[PDB]
Amino acid sequence: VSVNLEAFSQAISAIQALRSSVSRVFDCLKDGMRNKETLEGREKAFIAHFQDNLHSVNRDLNELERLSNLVGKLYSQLLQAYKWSNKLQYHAGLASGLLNQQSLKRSANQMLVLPPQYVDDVISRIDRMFPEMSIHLSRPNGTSAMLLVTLGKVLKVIVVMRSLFIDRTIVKGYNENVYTEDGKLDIWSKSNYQVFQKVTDHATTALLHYQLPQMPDVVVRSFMTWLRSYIKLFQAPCQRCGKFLQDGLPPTWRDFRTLEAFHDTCR
Amino acid sequence: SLLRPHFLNTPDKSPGDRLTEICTKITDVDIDKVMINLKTEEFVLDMNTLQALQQLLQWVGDFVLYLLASLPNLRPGHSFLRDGTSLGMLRELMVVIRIWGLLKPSCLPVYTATSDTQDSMSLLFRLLTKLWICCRDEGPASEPDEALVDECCLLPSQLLIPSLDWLPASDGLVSRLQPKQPLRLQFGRAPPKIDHLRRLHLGACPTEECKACTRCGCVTMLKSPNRTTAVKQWEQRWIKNCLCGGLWWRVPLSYP
Ligand SMILES: [Zn+2]
Ligand SMILES: [Zn+2]
Repeated sequence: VSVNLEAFSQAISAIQALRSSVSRVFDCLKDGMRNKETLEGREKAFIAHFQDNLHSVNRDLNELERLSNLVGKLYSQLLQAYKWSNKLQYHAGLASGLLNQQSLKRSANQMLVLPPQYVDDVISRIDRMFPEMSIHLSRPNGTSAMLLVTLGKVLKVIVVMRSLFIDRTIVKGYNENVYTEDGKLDIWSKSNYQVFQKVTDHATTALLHYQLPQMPDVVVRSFMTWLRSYIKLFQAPCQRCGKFLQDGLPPTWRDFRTLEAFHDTCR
Repeated sequence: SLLRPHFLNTPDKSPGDRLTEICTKITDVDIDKVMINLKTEEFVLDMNTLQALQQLLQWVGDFVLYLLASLPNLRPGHSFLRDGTSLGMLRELMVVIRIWGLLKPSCLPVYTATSDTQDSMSLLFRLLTKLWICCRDEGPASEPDEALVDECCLLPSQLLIPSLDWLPASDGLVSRLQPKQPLRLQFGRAPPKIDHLRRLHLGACPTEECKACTRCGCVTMLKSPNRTTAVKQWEQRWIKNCLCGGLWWRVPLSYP
């Protein structure tokens, strides 16, 4: 497992540090006291350097002992290709991140139509991960798919798509009846509580925020990733004021790209 | 000069001359056989100055070892390999070092030996006698035989040849000058640190202040380190001059 890899590389650097620090002790003692103007000042400098070197040796030995407490347990062509594959994969990950952070594309111009089967395959692929979210697709009105995403015992989100691109979302509480009299989805309602109206507003900013132009799978996957973080409503405190309640509201803002809780008044 | 004979046996020869006669007639390769015939109750000191002589005896042993290891190869020792008189002097000092080591073992030079069943002083004395018998011949100029060459090739294996400081650290102008070209100097601009006379290793940046000789360039620290244990027979020779003759001249501290 990877923790053994990290502990072994850690303890490798611990041995190298121990050896170099012992040699540094004996090298600084080889040179002897320097001059340093004031006699009192030169004595102080020599004593301080020797003490620091000894302390560093002790720290390195202690760290090696701590890793010891925590440690657990033609053919060359294949390994060369394996190493070069991992190298290319990591290199490409870094270069792709650096380049798509800073794109120079200004306009798409130079000089939506999808089978519903594809939408069902995509959304079932999202439903297979996140075992606490269940997504139930239905199409009461044409090709525009409507999704009920239940989330723990916490949320019921009604997502109204339009050609495999999220359009509207409505977040209601668990007990709340999301069905009309006839058992269809109540696409147009609100949720009787202050908290879930705030989370509808935050979800509309979430669907306005996660916008790739072309590829919509990253959009729906990232929206569900962000939505999954709301399972710690009523349990997470705000990361600005520490408390749970500002004006009788839990922290309704799970921040994009770092899913942390905030009261929206604490931005 | 230091050995004061406690009683005069075989008079009309001072113990320097008795030692030189005995070391020049006894050509034995062992150090014990030379040391036996030398009246060794005469070679006695008070075991205080005898201990304080440690650094000069260290230079003697280190120079002998450097010279013998330098034999297989123009270097800082090339003249001494063929001078019979200086090798005789080095023999005599090794014999009196052996006697003084038997009186007190702390006066001896130290050699980092790559073996523990070794008598390093006797090894160097064996090689020194075998080199010196080459040159103590009358009208000789005997080139050294191959047995000595391979034995002195084995010396870096058996002991570690340390390093040595060679005195004329040349900053004199006369080597630097040329006819028809004058040096244009500024005042005060001036276009492994040892004390060369008492063989003490100063640090990287030395804390105690120093004199420098104005001709050779040797450095000594200004006041003696231990005023109680000081071999004043050696320190009081160089009060007014260096050994080369030039004057002392106080050097300023670095303060880096
Ligand atoms: Zn807050
Ligand atoms: Zn001089």
